[PDB]
Amino acid sequence: NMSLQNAEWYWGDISREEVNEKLRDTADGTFLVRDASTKMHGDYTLTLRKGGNNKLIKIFHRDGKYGFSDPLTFSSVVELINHYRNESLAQYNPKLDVKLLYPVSKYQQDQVVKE
Amino acid sequence: TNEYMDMK
Repeated sequence: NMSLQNAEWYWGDISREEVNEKLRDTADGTFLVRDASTKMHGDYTLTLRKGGNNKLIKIFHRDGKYGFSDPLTFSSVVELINHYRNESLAQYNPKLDVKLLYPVSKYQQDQVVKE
Repeated sequence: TNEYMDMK
């Protein structure tokens, strides 16, 4: 199982403002994970695109476990994300009948052409 | 807009 830091969709310490720009005009199910703005209520923030808006979701790490809410039963952020690529988030919140479909990859680099 | 989701 791969580490969080090498995961294409993990962008570490970028701002909420930078994520806005990355998710501008993207399709539903587009997502990426970054570090939480602050420190005392969740380690990471998953941001996904739904209905032309951005939905921010705290990821908690306690006692060697990860998840969106108690009980935390995932072994890593990678395992949690991978689980919801194929499974809807609806079981947590009615507004999130959507899967994690399209990662914003830090490896996917487009080249502007110079003549 | 950005919206923080209640997951509980």
